Amino acid sequence: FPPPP
Amino acid sequence: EFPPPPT
Amino acid sequence: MSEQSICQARASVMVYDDTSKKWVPIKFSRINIYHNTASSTFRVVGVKLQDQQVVINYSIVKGLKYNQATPTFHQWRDARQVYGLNFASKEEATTFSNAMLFALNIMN
Amino acid sequence: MSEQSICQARASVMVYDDTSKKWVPIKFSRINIYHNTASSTFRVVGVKLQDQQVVINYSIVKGLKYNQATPTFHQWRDARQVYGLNFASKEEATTFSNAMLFALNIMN
Repeated sequence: FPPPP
Repeated sequence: EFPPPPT
Repeated sequence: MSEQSICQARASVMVYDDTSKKWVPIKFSRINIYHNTASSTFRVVGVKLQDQQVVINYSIVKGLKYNQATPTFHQWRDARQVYGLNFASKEEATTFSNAMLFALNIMN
Repeated sequence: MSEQSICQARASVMVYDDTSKKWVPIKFSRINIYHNTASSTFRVVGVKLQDQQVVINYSIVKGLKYNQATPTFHQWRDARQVYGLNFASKEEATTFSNAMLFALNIMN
């Protein structure tokens, strides 16, 4: 999972 | 098959 | 990635009640056939242009049978149930059918 | 037979661009999770409450991974791409997550 925008 | 349409 | 519409038309979506032997409403709605390029998928999505609720979200499958009963009434059998759309105009019916058949062609 | 909504919320749907390494918009939209009793199916459908175009029509699958990154930002990985929703409010985020997790529970 990537970091939230 | 498909039935008769409404009306 | 996103949903790309390939046609839009006004129709009253109904389900053929084999038991009551009658044609019954699924609940005019806006009908659109969307395509997913990122999945080569086609769907019939009907939204209640009143309260904007989705009434139908149907995947037009590989062996679907589309029938244009009348110039303003078309149907299609999946394999266990038949759907029909009472259009608002012959023109919108002509439009929706060309898309449908086209989508079905690709579907094969 | 019909599409039955089990939740509604305002959010900005975005796709994580692993290449640009950035989070990009899929195009606020109205998000709903519909359920098909006549198929025991759940879908995430995002509509542009402006021109009422569907931006997303996602099937929450059996092994999906829902992640609540922040109180107003949640994401989910299918198995080949990640989606995220920038909510309009924590409350709507709380509401959509309860449905989602619920729908996933059923999903298993």
